[PDB]
Amino acid sequence: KLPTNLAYERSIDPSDVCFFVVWPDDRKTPLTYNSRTLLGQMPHQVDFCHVPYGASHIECSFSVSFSSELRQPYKCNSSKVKQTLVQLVELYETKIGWTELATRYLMNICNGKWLWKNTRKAYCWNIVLTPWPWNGEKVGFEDIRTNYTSRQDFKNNKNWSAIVEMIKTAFSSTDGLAIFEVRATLHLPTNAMVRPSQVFTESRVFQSTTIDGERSPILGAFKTGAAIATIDDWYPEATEPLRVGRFGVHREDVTCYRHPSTGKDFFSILQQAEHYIEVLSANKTPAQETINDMHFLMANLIKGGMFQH
Amino acid sequence: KWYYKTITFLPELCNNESLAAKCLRVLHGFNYQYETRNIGVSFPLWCDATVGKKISFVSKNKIELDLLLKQHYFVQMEQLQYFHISNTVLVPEDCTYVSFRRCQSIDKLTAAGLARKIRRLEKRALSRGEQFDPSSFAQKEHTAIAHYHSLGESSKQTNRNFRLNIRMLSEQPREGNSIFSSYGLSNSENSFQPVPL
RNA sequence: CUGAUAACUUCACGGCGGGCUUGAUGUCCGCGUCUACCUGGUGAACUGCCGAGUAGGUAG
Repeated sequence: KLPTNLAYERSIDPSDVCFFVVWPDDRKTPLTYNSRTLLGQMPHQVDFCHVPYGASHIECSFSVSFSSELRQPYKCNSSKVKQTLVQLVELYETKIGWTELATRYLMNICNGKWLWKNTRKAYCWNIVLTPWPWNGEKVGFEDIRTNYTSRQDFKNNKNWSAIVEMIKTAFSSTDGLAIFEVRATLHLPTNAMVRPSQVFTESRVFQSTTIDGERSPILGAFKTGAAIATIDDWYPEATEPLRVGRFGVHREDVTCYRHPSTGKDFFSILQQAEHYIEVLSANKTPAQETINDMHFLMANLIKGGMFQH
Repeated sequence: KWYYKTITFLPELCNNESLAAKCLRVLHGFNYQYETRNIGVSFPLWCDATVGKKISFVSKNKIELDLLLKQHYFVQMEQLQYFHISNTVLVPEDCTYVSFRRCQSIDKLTAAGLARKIRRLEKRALSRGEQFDPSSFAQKEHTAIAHYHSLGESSKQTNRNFRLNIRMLSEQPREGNSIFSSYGLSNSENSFQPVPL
């Protein structure tokens, strides 16, 4: 249990988001911000980033790609734990299939969870996916405030079973891969503000990249992947989802759920995996503390990270 | 040939700008009787923070002062020891003649400011020419703004909420018999008066 | 209640002359640093007029 070496590599890996501004003359230009340098009499930046006057809409773009790196550890000291883990993932996909996790990630891509506080004060936003490998025209999700609200409402779309099935083949098939390109249109009001990411300094300086000479804000690479992994709704007496860490950390209200006293963190669950291959070789599985722990373990191997001593 | 006094703020538990601003609010409460525009506000301390522990209003000829200092505001306030209106002392002539102007460029640096400015700029395209696309008036992408202090007041009959700004130039003592516009600063620009320390 | 008490060592003074360390010299062969990662503006500096004016003056 917990050798010197154990490490997994991540399955989902997204990229930076890029913001552009569309004009009524039918073009698009990058979005720029400004600092103001606060001087004394005879230093800290303050950055502001607002939508320019007379525009039409904001277009955001990024690209996410799902892979199969969860089926075998990147490192392992002992040929005793790897056998357990590969048949753990094999019994999980035999008994209780990949559709819950796949739908629960694709919902967070399709509604704009990665538009962190940018859809407050917004009229309509429209998300378009371009998947790969694929044959057909693009997969559109239109006006997510008043047309897409729940899991039953997404399933009444034309192109949903194919998207969740290619995510299932990516998580299942060894040497398998799916790639989605995402771009989303935001119709913000006149002179609405924009909230990108902020650099770590110990005020309010933005994260930026250069797009063809103009600097632009991005809203993160690691931030935008912490919004596709807000799926943790299985902790004891649950009410509200979480980023899938190992110690159930809710960010703003400082405290951590899933403390190791409760035994519902990753290590207390992981060290009882011979019980999970015990129960999943039977003929009935309870959905209250056995399915809700296999979901947490499989969502926490997809994240990756080194499980050492 | 006239004089200053210090309304001192001493409760030793107070924020200074938010008392000084409503002192200037009740200064604007005065001078609706008719436009007797003869008052300077004259904040005698000015650090790189903290608008001073004092305020020092000026009058002209010793009696208009106590029409201003009975401004329906300290009469129900000064039962106890919180402020101190200083008692009408002819000026010691060892001070410095400094300025107080509302500069209207702290207020028009914001993105709302050039939004208003560009929407005015073809509000009055009525000298009819070829209309521009507004896709090129990109803002000042790096700006070094100097020191300023802000006072939080509001509009005189409407619910419009601006602020007002103060700087501390030093300039040219002798000029005229010192009228201004309404509430107390020296951005009149017909007679831009220094009112001393 | 001190092997007790007391106890001005000092003046002068030229170490100099001379001196070729050199000859020769292959350090090289091999080499995977890798896995994981939300810094946040609670709401928050408005609405106008003149200026041919991203510059400049105003009223509240």
